[PDB]
Amino acid sequence: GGLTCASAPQGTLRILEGPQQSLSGSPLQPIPASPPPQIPPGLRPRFCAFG
Amino acid sequence: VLPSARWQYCGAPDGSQRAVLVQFSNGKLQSPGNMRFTLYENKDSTNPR
Repeated sequence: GGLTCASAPQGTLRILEGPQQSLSGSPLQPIPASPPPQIPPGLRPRFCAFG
Repeated sequence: VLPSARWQYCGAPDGSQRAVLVQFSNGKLQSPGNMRFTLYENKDSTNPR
């Protein structure tokens, strides 16, 4: 138990978690565009001129 | 990668079985000159804190 000074280390291992990327890199999934306003069907001339 | 190594977690979990790594707040060593290193620990080993 003299606890002498040992030599300098050769290198460094570093352990850390890696993320999973099987999900991302996929084609994007955007929010679907709301439709442009379309005229309602069944619009008729309700007003007829008097006389 | 060509270099590799077989892992082997040797050594039982114990206090002074851990290797000790030393820094110094005043610099790098660059020369170990007759530095008597001595590691002390508490007498009570029964409470975990």
